[PDB]
Amino acid sequence: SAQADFDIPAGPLAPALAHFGQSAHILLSYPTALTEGRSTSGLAGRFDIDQGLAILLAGTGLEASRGANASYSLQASASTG
Amino acid sequence: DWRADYHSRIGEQRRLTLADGTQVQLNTDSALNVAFDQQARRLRLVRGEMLITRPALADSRPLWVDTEHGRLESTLAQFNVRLHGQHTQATVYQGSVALQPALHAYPPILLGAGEQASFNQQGLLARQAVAAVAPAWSQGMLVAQGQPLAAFIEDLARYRRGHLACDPALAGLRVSGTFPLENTDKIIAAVAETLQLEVQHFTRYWVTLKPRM
Repeated sequence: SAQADFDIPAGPLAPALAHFGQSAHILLSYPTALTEGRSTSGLAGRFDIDQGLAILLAGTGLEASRGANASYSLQASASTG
Repeated sequence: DWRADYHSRIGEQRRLTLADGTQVQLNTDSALNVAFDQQARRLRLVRGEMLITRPALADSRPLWVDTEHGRLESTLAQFNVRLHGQHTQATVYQGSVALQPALHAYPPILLGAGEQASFNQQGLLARQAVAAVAPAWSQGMLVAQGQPLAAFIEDLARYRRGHLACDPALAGLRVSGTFPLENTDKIIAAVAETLQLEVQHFTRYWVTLKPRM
């Protein structure tokens, strides 16, 4: 994907994702309940948008999702076994 | 002395630079009349929504934004003003703005940065903190943080010619996301997919979001 410069401080996850999707200028759409009451360590630096979103989501229990159109979503982290 | 009238079409954002160097961005379907005189730099927001940025730093006259509901007097401020049918909403990002409701102009209500307030001619209607540093529309985006679906689609419809609605059973569903304004059809489709809704679109200018059956 493309890259963007991010300067997102640590804090509650939901406002951080509002900031992320604006800094990346992306269509990001996901269920409100999924991100309520979670937190992020933030994201500061230049990153590919997909890698930056995964870093923002570290520790949250969520991962980024994408489909056939250029939009992004979020989902509970995939089981690995 | 300098005057001008401006308007933006549905779906249009416009950048103006006023005679003093103050920058104004007009959002969709907006109308602004400007009248500078010896007393004041007068902006009249007749319809819609605008962002004032880069205020002139050393003009001796105050900057006044008036709507039918009252006056916003700017002290070096960067701020958004949106006119609704029954109130005006101001959001301050830098500096401070004095709100003077038409029928209760004194004492002014001081809004500092990170504050948003709605008022009518009578006075304040709501007031809250905001973390935004600029309105999302001014960077070509809509941003929703748990916004009720009915209110989200009211906002999005401002950018489109046709009618956009949701079934009443859906009116409070919370919308979260960021949405580039470049393609509003994509916004509708993405929100409907996230909320597991059907998009009824039987005539070009009438779109209803409905429960999946």
